[PDB]
Amino acid sequence: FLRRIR
Amino acid sequence: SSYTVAGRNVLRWDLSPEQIKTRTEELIVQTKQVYDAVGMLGIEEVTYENCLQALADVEVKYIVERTMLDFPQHVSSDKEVRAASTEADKRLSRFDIEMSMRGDIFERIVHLQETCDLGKIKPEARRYLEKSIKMGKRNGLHLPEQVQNEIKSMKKRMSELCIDFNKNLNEDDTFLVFSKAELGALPDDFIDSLEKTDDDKYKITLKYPHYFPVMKKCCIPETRRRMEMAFNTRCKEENTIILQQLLPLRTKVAKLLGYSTHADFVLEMNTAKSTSRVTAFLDDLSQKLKPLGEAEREFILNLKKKECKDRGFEYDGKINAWDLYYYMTQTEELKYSIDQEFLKEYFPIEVVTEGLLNTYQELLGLSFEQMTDAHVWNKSVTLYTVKDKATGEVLGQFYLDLYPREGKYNHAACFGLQPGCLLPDGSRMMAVAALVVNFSQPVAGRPSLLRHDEVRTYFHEFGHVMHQICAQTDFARFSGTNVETDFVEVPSQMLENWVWDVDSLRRLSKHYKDGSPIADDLLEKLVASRLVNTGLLTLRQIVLSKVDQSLHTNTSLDAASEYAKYCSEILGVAATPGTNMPATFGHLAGGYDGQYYGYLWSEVFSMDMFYSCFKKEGIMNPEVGMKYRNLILKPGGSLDGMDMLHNFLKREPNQKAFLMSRGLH
Ligand SMILES: [Cl-]
Ligand code: NA
Ligand code: NA
Ligand SMILES: [Zn+2]
Ligand SMILES: [Zn+2]
Repeated sequence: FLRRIR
Repeated sequence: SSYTVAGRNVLRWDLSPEQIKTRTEELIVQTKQVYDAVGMLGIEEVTYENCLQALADVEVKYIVERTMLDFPQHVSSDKEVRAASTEADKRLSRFDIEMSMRGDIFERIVHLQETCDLGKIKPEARRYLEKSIKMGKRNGLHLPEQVQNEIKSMKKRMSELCIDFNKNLNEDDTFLVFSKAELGALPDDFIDSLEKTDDDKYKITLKYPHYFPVMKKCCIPETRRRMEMAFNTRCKEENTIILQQLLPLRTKVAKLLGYSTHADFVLEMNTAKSTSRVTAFLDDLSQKLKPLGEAEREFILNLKKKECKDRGFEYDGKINAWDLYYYMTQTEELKYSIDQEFLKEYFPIEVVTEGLLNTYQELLGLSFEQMTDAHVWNKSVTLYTVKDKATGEVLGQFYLDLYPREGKYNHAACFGLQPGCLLPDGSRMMAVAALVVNFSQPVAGRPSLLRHDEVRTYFHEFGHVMHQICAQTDFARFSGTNVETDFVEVPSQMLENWVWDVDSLRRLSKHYKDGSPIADDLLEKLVASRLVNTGLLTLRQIVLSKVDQSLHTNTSLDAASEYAKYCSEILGVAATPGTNMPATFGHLAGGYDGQYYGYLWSEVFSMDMFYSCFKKEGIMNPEVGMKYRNLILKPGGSLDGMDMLHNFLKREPNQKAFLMSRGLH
């Protein structure tokens, strides 16, 4: 799945 | 029907642990029946219908049924459901490896591409064949038997290591206890929401809605220090062991396949193409940001020295890891007059959702409708239907899962649940997506109020949702967001630009109490504050990008030491001794391995499109909006990312807009 920047 | 919605969402969210396990075995048996039938075909008997079509049909059937099994581990409030879902993911991931390495299948798709007349099949079908053969060679199916077996057993081990790595972080329940005095400067609406202990203290977890406010606003340095140590030691023991196995395994597999490093292996499937291109990109950007980082670190040190003198604290003369966000927050308030806790009063979650939906309606020609009595996995989840405004075609549905809870995925993510691809009967499957974030809950008798950074996160993830919804392809493997990894962040970061426009912000805001708008002067300051802390914020992302490249380039490297190296050399903020940030770096196990640079890489493309097209001709122009939907979102993964960019820009992209938006060049 797609994640946001950490 | 393409113009209806009933029966087109086949997802069920009421599965028991036993049903998840039973469905997993049934899915494996039935799916393997298709692959066995194709494999039994004589090599001279294969055709488009009995081979390509048969495999395409099972891929869409499998991926949809797989979703109902492997998604609940991220959202279900029942820990037994989450555990059964994780076990199904482990089992189905091993099954995926088995089927992907069938030589009989690879031999027959190769023979199909060589004998069939490619000119008489659709271009996406030709892409299906060439990508399928490429994936086979990337699985070593052109290599001897025993190296295929070695690759298979190593890939199976790696799939379980990655799943365990993220499972450990998802189920971690670390918490700390602080007194009221130890939580100084934190507002009452935050403190009055924490659980109390037997000594009238407060329990604080490591979730984002707890960790971030403490690190940004707590004036007690020891409190911030204890939180940073706990946050960057989550799963330190077990996830270091996983990394110590996973990283050498990735290298050994890439070597067997003919690549020098794992980074080279993954870069081949990205628009960046090569590791030397990534290095030059990060290194040149780091050099441009160097003066900004120095100036920002100098200002932060002056802030800390004054506060230590005012509050009577000891001053160590350095910016510790637990000081960065705290003084970055002060920089925003002092240099740009932005108080996030005051500004959130203008972003009640219903107003933000309404304006976010209206923005896509007006810009991309879509219609949104909330479904009542929707079948959802949690009571707080809502469901929406997306139609094409002009034709009434039902494009898809998306769920909104906005608030945190026990066992829910901690970060912010978009999940593709159904692909918008063709079905065996010729009709089109309705796309389905899920937006999963952890926004502030309603407290103190107020609605949920979003900070501007939460609004930007909301827009970021909704960009992914609309990419999944608007993409329509023939094959499921090219549907939705199945684009290059360093390209998939283009639609998400593109939408963020609409939270940095004065007129757009005026439409997204409304004071929760008196409904009044944000003052004009404050709106101008909010937009002008976009570049505050950009030097150290961007350098931190370069550190993460560099650590990711290094951990997949050099072999015998200590991940914690490599992180600490880049923290000092690039960011100028030392890593806290004893912490292991890479052991919490979930991207390394969530499909971003060797590809974390893709966020900054994508931002160059999204900035070029926003500046050169939307901002030049009005950021609400429906004609430019429709061109964006058709050329960037609608193709999904059926076209190369650079081809879609060229179709939209009518030229090659460049960094002028990206650099201009950073105050550089
Ligand atoms: Cl259907
Ligand atoms: Na205080
Ligand atoms: Na244009
Ligand atoms: Zn993203
Ligand atoms: Zn570039």
